[PDB]
Amino acid sequence: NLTLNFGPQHPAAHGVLRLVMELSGEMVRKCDPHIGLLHRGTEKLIEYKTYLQALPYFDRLDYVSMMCNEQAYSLAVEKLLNIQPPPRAQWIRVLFGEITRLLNHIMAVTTHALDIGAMTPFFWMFEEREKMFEFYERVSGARMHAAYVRPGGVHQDLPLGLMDDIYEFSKNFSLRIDELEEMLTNNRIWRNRTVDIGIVTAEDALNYGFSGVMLRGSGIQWDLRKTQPYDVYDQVEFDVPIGSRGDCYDRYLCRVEEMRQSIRIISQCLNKMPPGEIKVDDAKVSPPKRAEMKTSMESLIHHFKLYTEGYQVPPGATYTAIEAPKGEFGVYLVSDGSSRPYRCKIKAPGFAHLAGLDKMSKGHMLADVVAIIGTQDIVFGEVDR
Amino acid sequence: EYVVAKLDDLINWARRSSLWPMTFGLACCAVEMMHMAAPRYDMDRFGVVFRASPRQSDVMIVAGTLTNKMAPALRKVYDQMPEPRYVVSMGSCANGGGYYHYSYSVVRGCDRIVPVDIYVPGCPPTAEALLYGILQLQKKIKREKRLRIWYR
Amino acid sequence: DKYGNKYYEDNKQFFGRHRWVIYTTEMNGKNTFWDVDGSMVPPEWHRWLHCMT
Amino acid sequence: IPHGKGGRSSVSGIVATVFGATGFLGRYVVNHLGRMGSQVIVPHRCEPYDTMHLRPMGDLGQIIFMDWNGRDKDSIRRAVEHSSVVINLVGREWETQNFDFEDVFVKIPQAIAQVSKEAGVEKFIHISHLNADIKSSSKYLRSKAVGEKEVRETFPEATIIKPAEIFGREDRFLNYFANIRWFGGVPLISLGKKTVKQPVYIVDVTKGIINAIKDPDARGKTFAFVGPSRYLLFDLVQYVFAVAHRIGRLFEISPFEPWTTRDKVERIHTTDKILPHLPGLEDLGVEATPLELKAIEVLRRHRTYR
Amino acid sequence: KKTTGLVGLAVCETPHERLKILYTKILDVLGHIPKNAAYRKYTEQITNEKLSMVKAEPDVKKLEERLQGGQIEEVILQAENELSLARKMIQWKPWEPLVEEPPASQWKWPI
Amino acid sequence: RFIQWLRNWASGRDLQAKLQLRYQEISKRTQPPPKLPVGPSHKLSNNYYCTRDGRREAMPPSIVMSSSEKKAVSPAPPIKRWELSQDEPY
Amino acid sequence: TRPTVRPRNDVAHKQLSAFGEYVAEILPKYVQQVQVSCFNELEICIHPDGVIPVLTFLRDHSNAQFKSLADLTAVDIPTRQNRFEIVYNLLSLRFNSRIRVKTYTDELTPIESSVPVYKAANWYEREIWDMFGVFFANHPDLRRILTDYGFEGHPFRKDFPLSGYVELRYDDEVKRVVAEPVELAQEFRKFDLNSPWEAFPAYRQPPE
Amino acid sequence: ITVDEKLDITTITGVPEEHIKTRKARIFVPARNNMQSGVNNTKKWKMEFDTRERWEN
Amino acid sequence: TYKYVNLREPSMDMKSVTDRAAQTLLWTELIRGLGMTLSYLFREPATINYPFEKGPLSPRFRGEHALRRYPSGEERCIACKLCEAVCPAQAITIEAEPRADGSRRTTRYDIDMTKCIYCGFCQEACPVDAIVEGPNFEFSTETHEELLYNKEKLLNNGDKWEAEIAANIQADYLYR
Amino acid sequence: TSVKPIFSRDMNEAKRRVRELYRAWYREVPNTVHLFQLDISVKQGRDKVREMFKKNAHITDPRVVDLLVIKGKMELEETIKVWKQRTHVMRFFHETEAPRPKDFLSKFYVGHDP
Amino acid sequence: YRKVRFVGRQKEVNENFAIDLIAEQPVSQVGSRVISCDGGGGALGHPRVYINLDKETKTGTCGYCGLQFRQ
Ligand SMILES: NC(=O)c1ccc[n+]([C@@H]2O[C@H](COP(=O)([O-])OP(=O)(O)OC[C@H]3O[C@@H](n4cnc5c(N)ncnc54)[C@H](OP(=O)(O)O)[C@@H]3O)[C@@H](O)[C@H]2O)c1
Ligand code: SF4
Ligand code: SF4
Ligand code: SF4
Ligand SMILES: [Zn+2]
Repeated sequence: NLTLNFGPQHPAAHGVLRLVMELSGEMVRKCDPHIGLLHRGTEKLIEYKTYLQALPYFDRLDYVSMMCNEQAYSLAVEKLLNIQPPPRAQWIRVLFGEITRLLNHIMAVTTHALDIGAMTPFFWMFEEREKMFEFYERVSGARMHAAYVRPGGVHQDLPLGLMDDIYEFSKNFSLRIDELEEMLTNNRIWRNRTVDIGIVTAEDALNYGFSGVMLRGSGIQWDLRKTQPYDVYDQVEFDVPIGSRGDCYDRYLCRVEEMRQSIRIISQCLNKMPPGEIKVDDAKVSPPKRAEMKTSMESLIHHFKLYTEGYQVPPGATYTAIEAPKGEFGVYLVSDGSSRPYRCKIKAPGFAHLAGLDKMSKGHMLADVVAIIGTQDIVFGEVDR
Repeated sequence: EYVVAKLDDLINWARRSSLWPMTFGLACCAVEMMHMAAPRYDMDRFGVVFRASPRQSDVMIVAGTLTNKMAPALRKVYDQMPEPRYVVSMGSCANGGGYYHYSYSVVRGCDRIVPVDIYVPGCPPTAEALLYGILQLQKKIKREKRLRIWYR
Repeated sequence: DKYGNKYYEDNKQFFGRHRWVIYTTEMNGKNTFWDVDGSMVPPEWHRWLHCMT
Repeated sequence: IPHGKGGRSSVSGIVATVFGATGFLGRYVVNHLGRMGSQVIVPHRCEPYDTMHLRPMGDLGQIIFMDWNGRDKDSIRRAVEHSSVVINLVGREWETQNFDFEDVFVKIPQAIAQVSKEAGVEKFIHISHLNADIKSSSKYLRSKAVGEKEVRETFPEATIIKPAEIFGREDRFLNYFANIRWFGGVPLISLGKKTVKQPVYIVDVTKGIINAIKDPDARGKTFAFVGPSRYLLFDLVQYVFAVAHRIGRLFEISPFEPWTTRDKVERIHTTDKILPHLPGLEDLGVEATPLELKAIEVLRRHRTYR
Repeated sequence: KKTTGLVGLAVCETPHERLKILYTKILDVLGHIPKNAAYRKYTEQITNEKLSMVKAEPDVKKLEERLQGGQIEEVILQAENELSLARKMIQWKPWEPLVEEPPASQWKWPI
Repeated sequence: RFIQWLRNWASGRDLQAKLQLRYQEISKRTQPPPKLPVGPSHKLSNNYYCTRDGRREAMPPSIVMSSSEKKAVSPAPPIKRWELSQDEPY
Repeated sequence: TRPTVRPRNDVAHKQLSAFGEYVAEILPKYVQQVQVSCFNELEICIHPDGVIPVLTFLRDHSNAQFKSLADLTAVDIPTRQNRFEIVYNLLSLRFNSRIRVKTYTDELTPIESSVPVYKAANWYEREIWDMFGVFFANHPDLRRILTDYGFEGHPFRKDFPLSGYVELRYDDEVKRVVAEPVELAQEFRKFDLNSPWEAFPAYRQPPE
Repeated sequence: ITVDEKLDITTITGVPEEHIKTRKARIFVPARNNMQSGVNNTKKWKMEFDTRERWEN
Repeated sequence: TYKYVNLREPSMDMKSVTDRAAQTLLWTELIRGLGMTLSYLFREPATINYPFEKGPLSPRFRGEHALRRYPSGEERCIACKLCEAVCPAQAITIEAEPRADGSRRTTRYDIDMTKCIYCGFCQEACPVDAIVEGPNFEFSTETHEELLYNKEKLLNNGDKWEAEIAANIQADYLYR
Repeated sequence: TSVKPIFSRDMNEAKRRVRELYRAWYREVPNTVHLFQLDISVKQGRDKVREMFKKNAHITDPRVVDLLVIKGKMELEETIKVWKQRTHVMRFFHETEAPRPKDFLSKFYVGHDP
Repeated sequence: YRKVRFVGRQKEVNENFAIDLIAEQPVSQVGSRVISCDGGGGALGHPRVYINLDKETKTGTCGYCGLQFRQ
């Protein structure tokens, strides 16, 4: 049998993920991919840093999420430190935490529609995506990778503006999602390109430990978005999509309705924000203000020491996970009792979502296999967990 | 000679007028180059076409972070390029490997393997200084082919 | 400002392409017209040409 | 003064200067000099792109590039004013259409037997050839021995090195064979009389320099390079077609980089196994390389498997 | 209905007695275990709690209430595996006491 | 104009939701200088340490470890089901 | 006490004190310590003889579904006289409850793997072999994932230093990309950060 | 069960390269940086290996 | 809650099949839809002519490093080492010394612009507000040997401009 | 030792296993040397195979040798197939590395006793 | 020794120096006991610090302030 390794080929998509194919003439029936192109030494590296200093290495763990990562870290730290965050701060973590889902669910369709080979829905949506990075630069520090969420809540307040901008932005977005509905849904060939492909629906679709979509849209109703709270996140109203059967085209149609939920939540979140503060007030965790660290005596000693070493975290293990826009996000943060943490093991999606490519692939073509991968939305560097 | 040296103001102009780059998407510096492909700072048709097969390349681009499991595969593609080539690496993890720099399994530099000509700094260079690096590269081509065999 | 690079402000019907600049000739000893890297602006227009104010 | 391991990023005391260093010989020598770590100062002639493949041998700050002609003086003086040792390997084959080609082996080793020597250098080493004799053969082979004596007036102690014919990867003599895909493969010249010379292997060449660069006491005591075992036969030309199973030129092509139906064809068929009283390679040890093991590497033709 | 909600199963076929066999299928195997472990004390407790509400009342939809599983065909799978669970309780012996106590200082966290 | 309605016969007719915000009615600038309220018990005479004890919470309580008609209590009450979001569930 | 302090609750602290109690009651063969976290988490310390059946008991029930294997990790602890610590984390789907399984081991002593019990441990179980050398029993395919092909270190333990020994470089000596002993341009300056005076009263050690 | 009780002093090797026999470790107590008087940094034994040359780059 | 998408049984009668028969046979689909949504070509191309035109930014944008000083030159840096201890890549290296006047200053001052990961914490750690991430992306030299910035780049680079820097701090210091 | 072994019991299921895969390496050394298209002599490969087995012969304890068996067998998984692209097999030979001195007078002129 | 690395590289060096630029300041005077130094402006520059000026009429530039302060 021919043993071609169609992978390292820089054939668009993402020139990585080099695997083997022991194809039985035309059908595959055996797929054993290799990973480890970026191992980077991540989990060993954090063992020498402090809590505030290690924080951007959670940010660079995806390619896409900037505020959904570091959402799974501060909320994994504030439980250890007996802190609730202040109420103005929680309305921003839901706002940017429900704006990164309008970055994955744009990239999760176009990049899938580029491996397939369509050109024009790649350029028709990233030109609208530019209207959104101006937000990131205006609020935090940079284009994408922002050390913005801290353990002491939000870093700083978003400036004057950004409320007649987001309302200006979000009132003209549903026309753009009505474009791709005409581009892909009512079309037949793309429907014929993906129906009854990847029919994985049994209880081994959950014994493989999958997280969401490539879950509930295939069947079993469950999510971490209204059975487990984060912040002020249950006080808004929305629904969660479910597809019919257990193929890719009934996990594709989650993502059209999923983007039709984030517009509602943003248009529901803006009406409910109170004026208030930014940081936690007790200042053993938050740094004091700049106009304060130049006047009093108490401000500097709880400033100058708070950057030489970090916080004082109590011992005892902990664990949590939140909704990453492609899955769960496990962090088993072992604390020791000093400024420097102990072991920090992460669970990212793709461990389950790509080990189950063995079950999902066989009985099918070779041209099916590239169409499988862009449905799970697998990003490397994120499989470094 | 005024006759012969007039000719390389076409040929050394023609190679800096049509560059067909390869991109190695490995890490977060890949994503920002896609926004350069997105038609705000529209990368196409300013002299340079989009993606292309690995055979027909002139300017290879290493972006992101190199691991020791990719150090053989980089050199083999680097051999298959034709002769008037150039290497330009964006991203602060291609100039010393950013941080991750003291890790046990990251290539220190992306310079101890391939010879690279233009160094753009930064976690993501914002697709704003990177067209500036490319216009630096066409500015670097002031070389000559005549008055090389005409001298020696 | 300043030399011959009259920064044209357009008719307020664009953004990203309303405040375009003109490079003409030999800012600090360069060539005539066919080599401009775009770094030749004085470090005061970075407040304005980048649309920061 | 030295420090620590000389694996990479060390100091090792020495500061050399290698001219030429763009051909087959001068590149591969420096690729050892950036491994132990030193201030390697390599000035090139007229080629910014032709040294691009050279740089990833010295780590960082160890190499440096300068420009020089050679018929000018200070360009060969400004660079060499801060060093310790200096070797030279400059030269080539056939006369240029613009140059003079005689004094290039006479005044150009003298141009760096200038104030260069007076500046305070030591262990200056030039290259020779085993077959460069004062006899009336050839136009290129002789007029190399003229530089062996007329420039030997300057630098009274040098240890000028004398190599035999070399074989490596991209030389000219061994690649003169099997580049002869033609309507007839003739040896030189249909006779098995004098073939062959002593093909020393290229690792032994670069190993002889680095032992001599702080030997010590190797100045004046000139050295010769032993070849393989032992003389060689006519079988070499048959050995080519048996196992083979029968850089700044121009933009299109160079008009004249020929096979040169002139005194090129005789400069190799003049063997001259010379005097064995030179010490010259085994004492500058250790260099011992056969031919039958390194022959698989350089030869490359259409079969590639069997 | 023709689709059972949770995709991957089929309504196959009859409620109210496919269950009623499988509870009683367990209870006969339940008597085989020697009674010193409290595994019997709670498992026979909930099956008699279940089967009393199972047997035998209309409708299918009423049997969904007061029996907290998924749909009724999936409630089979709630106890399908439990039959495979209790028969391996004879094979290994959890009713035996503790074995291999740890060496007297191990589960102390701060080093 | 005649090139206008050909865009209005093709793919509906929008005319207002352009792909550029480069025109007017994009928010240009904002004038005023900001000042931040300092609210959460930053003041004095009641706001006072040993009341705000944001840290120093005790160990995890050990339950019965080595060295009765129970109702077989579940870890939690089971998940009651969902509604169907009466907008267009089909 | 105030705002900006996490409001704890007692309902989940009650049932998780209730549920996990009769777990040790019905298998007093493998369970050696159970503890309740002060923020609604549970640990069931298990000697690894019962590595398969206790999972197999939590594999299925009518009062405990627990069929969502989320997290297999591995934590080393030197100065314990049995170093390593395999820790699971599993999820009840129908009940919204988290519980972890802490099973210690040592290096050379193997562990009966969870291959028939769960099929999400296909790539997780191999990872501990590549990073520590903990040879699990009877796995159908043990291989090398997330490391390079020539390592001998199992790096995620503590004796492996920050850099390796294998700083890689290229030469044009023939064609090869050859290994070499490791050489840095900078020390990785190691600080000293542990302030004295014991900020924590509750976790005070036995004073000996 | 296959208990097979036996006895050997466990010396493991092959995982480093050569620095078993080359170096010598040191076990000691860190004792009171005497710019101040906090005694929390007692109670824990530490280690540190041999120190070798530091040159100038 | 729920929603059941792509869950709709077909019509299956006499007349509505003619809407599904004219679809496949004569292609009233795929042209009315997909030939009109592409054209849609008459819109204005939103492209920035980069060497002439430039895009928007923010007043808090990061970039090139620089050092500030007081009115008439004082070296605002006080060498309190705090930017060093929070740099995640340890790109800072500072050796200080008592200068002969008496007040302490710096001798070596380094930013590994290769290693620099741009966490910007140096800008938010200096008490006397010395180091500032200056907003100019002008870069891209040709060697690795050049981007290691010594001190006499940075004071010079902090003095190629100041009015660019001094207006952005003065418009943003009230927030932070 | 209150610990169960891996495969062997005591030294005799062990020492027959290290002999076992030695033949699998021994027919592999001529098999790969024309496959990976590298050029040394084949007897050097057979010397380096027995080089590796003989060095670790100072073990008097089971399940460590058995631990090396799992290490020794996993080497063949990449080896029989093509998973080491012309570098990892060349990594066995410290070829371009400078020689260690290993002599007392030779160490004394260079180095601060490394 | 090091003088070879910049040949044809022109040695881009600083021009002004703050080694001694305090000394050209008009050293301030008050005739009081203790003075604030929020020099450079409020909420920027060096923090508030109080200096005794009784003894060889000076303060000592406050370290932070840098400007020569006296009476
Ligand atoms: N050991 C042997 O068997 C053997 C055989 C044949 C020849 N040689 C001689 O020994 C040396 C080996 O050279 P090679 O094998 O490496 O080939 P090569 O290409 O001739 O290298 C020698 C260098 O000298 C340079 N050169 C020639 N003329 C020059 C001039 N007027 N000014 C400055 N540079 C000049 C050449 O090109 P650039 O100008 O671009 O630098 C070249 O880079 C040469 O001197 C050669 O004549 C030795
Ligand atoms: S640090 Fe830079 S190169 Fe590395 S992933 Fe982030 S943006 Fe890309
Ligand atoms: S920014 Fe602060 S820490 Fe850094 S050199 Fe200046 S005064 Fe010192
Ligand atoms: S700019 Fe970034 S990397 Fe550099 S010192 Fe500041 S925080 Fe560290
Ligand atoms: Zn002052």
